Amino acid sequence: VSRVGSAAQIKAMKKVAGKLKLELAQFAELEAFAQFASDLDKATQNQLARGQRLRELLKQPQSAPLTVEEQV
Amino acid sequence: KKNLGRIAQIIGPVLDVAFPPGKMPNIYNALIVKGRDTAGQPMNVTCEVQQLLGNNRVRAVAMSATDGLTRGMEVIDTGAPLSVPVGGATLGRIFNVLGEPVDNLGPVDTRTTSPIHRSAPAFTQLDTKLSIFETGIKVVDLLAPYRRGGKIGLFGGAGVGKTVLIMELINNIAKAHGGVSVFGGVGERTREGNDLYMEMKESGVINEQNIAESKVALVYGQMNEPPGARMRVGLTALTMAEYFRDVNEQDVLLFIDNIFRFVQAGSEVSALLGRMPSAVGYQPTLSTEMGSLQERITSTKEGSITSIQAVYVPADDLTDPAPATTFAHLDATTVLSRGLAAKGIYPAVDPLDSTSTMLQPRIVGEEHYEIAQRVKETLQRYKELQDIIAILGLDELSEEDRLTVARARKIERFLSQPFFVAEVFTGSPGKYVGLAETIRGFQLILSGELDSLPEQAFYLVGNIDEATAKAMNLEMESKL
Amino acid sequence: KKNLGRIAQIIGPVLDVAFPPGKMPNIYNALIVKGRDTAGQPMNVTCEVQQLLGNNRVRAVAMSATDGLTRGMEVIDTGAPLSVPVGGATLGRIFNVLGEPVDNLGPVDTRTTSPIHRSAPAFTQLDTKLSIFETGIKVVDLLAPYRRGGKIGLFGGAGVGKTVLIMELINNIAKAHGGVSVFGGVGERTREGNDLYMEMKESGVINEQNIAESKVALVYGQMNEPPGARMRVGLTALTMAEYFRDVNEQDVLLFIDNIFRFVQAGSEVSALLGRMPSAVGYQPTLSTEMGSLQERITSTKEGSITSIQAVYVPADDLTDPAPATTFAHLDATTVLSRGLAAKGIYPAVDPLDSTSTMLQPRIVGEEHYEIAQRVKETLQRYKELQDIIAILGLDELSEEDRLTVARARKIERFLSQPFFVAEVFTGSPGKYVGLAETIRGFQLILSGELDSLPEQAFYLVGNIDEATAKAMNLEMES
Amino acid sequence: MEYTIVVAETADSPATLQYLAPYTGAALAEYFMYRERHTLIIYDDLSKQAQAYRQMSLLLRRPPGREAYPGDVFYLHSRLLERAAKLSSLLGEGSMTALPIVETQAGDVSAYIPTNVISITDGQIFLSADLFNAGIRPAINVGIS
Amino acid sequence: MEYTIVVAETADSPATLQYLAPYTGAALAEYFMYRERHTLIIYDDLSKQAQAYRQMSLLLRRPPGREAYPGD
Amino acid sequence: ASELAARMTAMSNATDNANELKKTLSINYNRARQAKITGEILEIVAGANAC
Ligand SMILES: Nc1ncnc2c1ncn2[C@@H]1O[C@H](COP(=O)(O)OP(=O)(O)O)[C@@H](O)[C@H]1O
Ligand SMILES: Nc1ncnc2c1ncn2[C@@H]1O[C@H](COP(=O)(O)OP(=O)(O)O)[C@@H](O)[C@H]1O
Ligand SMILES: [Mg+2]
Ligand SMILES: [Mg+2]
Repeated sequence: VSRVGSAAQIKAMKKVAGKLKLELAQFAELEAFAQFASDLDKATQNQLARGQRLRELLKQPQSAPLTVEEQV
Repeated sequence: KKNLGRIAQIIGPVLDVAFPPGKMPNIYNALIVKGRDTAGQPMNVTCEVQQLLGNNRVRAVAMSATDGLTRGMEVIDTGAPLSVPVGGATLGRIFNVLGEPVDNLGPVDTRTTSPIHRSAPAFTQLDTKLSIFETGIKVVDLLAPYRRGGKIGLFGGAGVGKTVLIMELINNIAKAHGGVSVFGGVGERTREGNDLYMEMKESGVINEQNIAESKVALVYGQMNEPPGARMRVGLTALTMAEYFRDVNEQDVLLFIDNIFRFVQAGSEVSALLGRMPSAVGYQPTLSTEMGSLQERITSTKEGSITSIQAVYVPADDLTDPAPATTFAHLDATTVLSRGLAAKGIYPAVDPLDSTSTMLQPRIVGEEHYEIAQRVKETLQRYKELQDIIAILGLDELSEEDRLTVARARKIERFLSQPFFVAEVFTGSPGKYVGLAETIRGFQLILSGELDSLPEQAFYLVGNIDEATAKAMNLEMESKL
Repeated sequence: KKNLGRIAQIIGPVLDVAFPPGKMPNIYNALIVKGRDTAGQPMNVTCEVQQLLGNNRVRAVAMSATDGLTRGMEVIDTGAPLSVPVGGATLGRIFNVLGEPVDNLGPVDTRTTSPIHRSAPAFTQLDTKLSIFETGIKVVDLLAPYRRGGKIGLFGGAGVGKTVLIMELINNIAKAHGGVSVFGGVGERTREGNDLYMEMKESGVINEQNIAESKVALVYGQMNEPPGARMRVGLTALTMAEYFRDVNEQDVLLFIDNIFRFVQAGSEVSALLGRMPSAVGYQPTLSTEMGSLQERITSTKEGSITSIQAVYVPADDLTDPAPATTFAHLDATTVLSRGLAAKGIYPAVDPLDSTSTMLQPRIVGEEHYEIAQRVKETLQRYKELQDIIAILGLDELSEEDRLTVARARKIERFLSQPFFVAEVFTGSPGKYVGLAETIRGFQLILSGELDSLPEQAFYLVGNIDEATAKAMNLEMES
Repeated sequence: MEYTIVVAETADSPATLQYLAPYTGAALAEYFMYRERHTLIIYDDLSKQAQAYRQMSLLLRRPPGREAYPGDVFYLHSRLLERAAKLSSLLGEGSMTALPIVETQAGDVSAYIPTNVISITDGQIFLSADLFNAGIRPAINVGIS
Repeated sequence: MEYTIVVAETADSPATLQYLAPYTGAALAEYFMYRERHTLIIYDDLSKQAQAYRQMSLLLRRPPGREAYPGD
Repeated sequence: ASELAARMTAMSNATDNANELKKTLSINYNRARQAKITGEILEIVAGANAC
């Protein structure tokens, strides 16, 4: 949780990552629910694809920081 | 100020003050200690009598920081409890525990004061009217409608959304509220106290050009305060909110954030007052303290106080005696879930545990009531099934149970709502939702006329017209 | 002309000793009670000042049995803390807590003595060199590599293998060690100290003749000892270790089994001192008593102590404060499991709960670090699947999750290893496994080139070649 | 009963005599150990000595720990069981095999009193209740012992 | 280290100095906060500040609370 | 009939694994239940003496 939110960001990050917190939180609900169905439709199967690409954005090696340019 | 005392002990926030043998302060009087600061100048530090101890000495809890005080300093007794300035001169102003103005403007006119300790109104004076007010929130207006003149709790652990919900009620209600609002900040963040002050100004409720044409009084007792101050912040704020009720005869909003910190600050000083601990490390006077404060907050025949107060639930444990004492005093408990906030469903109101005494067909009608039951029956049915769909899957369900699962997926998303105050968290603009728009929307999810839309169409929408128009964008971008 | 005390009180091993008003002993100074028995007069009741009480009275803790002490015996203040012989005279010798030889040999040369209460080395005098340290063990060399010159913990409850694993780290390392090893026995079986004293002599380490060329000093305060003695055993062994670091400037190994019993004894006498206990009945001074031992262990720019400690974990509860206060001091923690020891996998090391500072690619290498990750990613995924396969079984898992279950079921058995020390339990000979053998043995399971072999081929074999040769006999014998 | 001493306390007996009696029976067994004989001591419920010493020290108003047992609970049973030893030939080679008996509650080996004695004892013989109810007497769980 | 202060209290130190190490660091940070600079402060282990304060208050014989931590 | 008896075999093994699970969850609950009460009173009896 960040209790300041997108006020602690620049305008560029707020335009891009302004909804990324609640999209991954809602994806992680439906990825755990997608293991419970055998044959699932494409509008779920698209969002399971986009959600697993948004998780791969967020991984970093130690002490190799990304500049805010590289982050946007 | 004829009684002079001397400090006998300083252990933490608690003092022991010794007095002449015949003349002693009564309990809850305000002892003003003639302390001195780091320069040697005279500095007044106010304390409050808790108990007479015998051998002509009292035990007092300080309302300021006790570091710098000395055994042997003069303590005067004012002969009265903490008098706090009340009235129209306290509108748009920020106060201490002691009624002193914090907000770096002029002195407050103290011609009308009221002591912070008084009794609750009698049983004769209580009013009987059961009215509902509209909040703009879909879970609240459907499943826990708020009582006008009533006492409302917001329960939840740290980070589920009690503060963003109470800032949204201030946005929706206090602008169109007829009378005075009073915010009592009890034991919270000074950033969030400062954050609220700016919010009042941009909404025009502090009214910084013409002060006391405003409609709010702010009292702050934040986390950096000693526990003596935190016990009485609730009392000071309520002494202000009871003047506008009793004397000015008008309906009052009393927002308290946080009423747990009233209970916690008593727990920090109870063992130093000499009391054996009760269960869970709490003072043995937990329910009498909660009771003393809560009973005062009531609507009478002269005026009305609608208290909307957050209650912190430590470790998400609702069986803790500080939330468990609070539930009996309220007219609508809005329990906030961390399971729903970890999903990103905001406001994270657990609809199966959030309830109201106003959800009766004699009060809201039978159209609201029959759909508020069918929503709670659908979400209870889905709560029972999450175990066996985890083990055995969705394919083992009947087509009746796959249907009530699929609607409870869509109800739970549609209970979520973008807030005006949560635009820096949702990333999308907020929505005020009426009750008729709420009733119309849940009648469509339950009937089955919206079974074709995806489940993400109902996420963070205001209206049911916004859920379908979001579903048209999700069908177009599926092609793109 | 030392000041003379009288005993005022005897409460267990805690004595209150009345002194004249002009002269009081300082805190941590040793007191010698005159003592008396049926036959003779033993001055062997040494005390140690803990608290100054007032009314010209101290509170001391005894290092021996207080049976036979009378209120009103003469007490001699030594004027210094508890001193212990240190140097080459301590090599090959078993000591008391008091620095006194137990091994029925000649008296020690007490020309060089040293107090057991010393401040830690300064912040300036530390060294920051992060060398890896090889033990010959597959769980240890791969997934939690040990710090050459740093604190190391072995966590686990009763009967899981902390003592057998610590006897493997003596066996693989202390003979190959170029310096002196020091063993500290704190609250253990006196039988286990008898076996170690024979294992040292049979391995040629403590030679019977020419005992001053032995390179092991043993210090024992065991289970039978009073709780004031068992507080100060670890400080007696540590004082002797930090002589060789500071003055002889050698690399020292410091095995301490058990440092939980150091805490538990400091909890028992803290009840007798009248202190208000902390959580779970423990002493309030727990993090300071524990940190006073562990901050004297760290390596300096002269020498280097490597300490391997066994930390007993009560009731299999790593959230207990005495295991929990130990974790902050350690460079590598090797948590042993009971659920793995109930299966018979030995050493019963939990491969995911065992951690290390060292497992970083600038220290271990990039080939070692990318495979220690892939073992732990495999065993984490199989850890998450054991609620699905607990009820439904393996039959409902997908094609990928069954392949991760199949490889992680083979990783867990190749993590186990026969020990030299455990050849009297099982009869099978132990195997030293080098790290070059360990990295290539887990390269083969994760690349999948040994997926055709049975899972029991990987159980209790040294190399991956022995897993191949065992896989033949399970496939050959019909 | 031509080579056996029975040291008997009952449940009706006070807590100090139940705390005392294993030290009595061990000192009877040390009279023969140091006189070159071999000896076998059995303690039936070391579990019930631990609860009698717990009774004593909670009445003494001593601060307890896990399961309200005091801190001296490990040192209670390790004064007792470290007296069991095969002596050297310089003393005459007496021995004392100690077989303490510890009762568990539903097989809780992680309980405080079974886990203290397992850390003192050289081995353990798990008698399991699934085997005793199935008529597999003696109910010795071989794989865990 | 060109822009960093390190305040260090190791576990060999008494509990009063571990209790005061964050207040030693924060008074340094408030020196720069009030001279128009921006400051970052990391307290590596607040949980260990509370355990040092639990030790001090239990040897002062103050009445304890949950997990024997004092009320304050 | 082979499908419906493979399922009957699977639901037999699942309901007996869930029986073995429910037993050790009832034992591990009672350990945590009793340790909670013992730890709760020892905080209260410590506070009752400390005043
Ligand atoms: N209505 C909401 N919409 C979006 N996010 C929210 C909402 N309510 C709470 N949150 C998230 O929860 C965080 C903390 O909630 P807060 O109101 O501070 O609760 P508490 O007072 O219990 O800590 C907020 O910073 C925000 O990230
Ligand atoms: N590598 C091993 N192989 C076989 N058995 C082992 C091994 N390690 C430990 N054990 C068994 O565990 C028992 C107890 O181990 P021990 O080292 O006494 O545990 P702890 O140090 O926790 O008391 C040993 O007696 C032995 O039977
Ligand atoms: Mg809050
Ligand atoms: Mg052991």
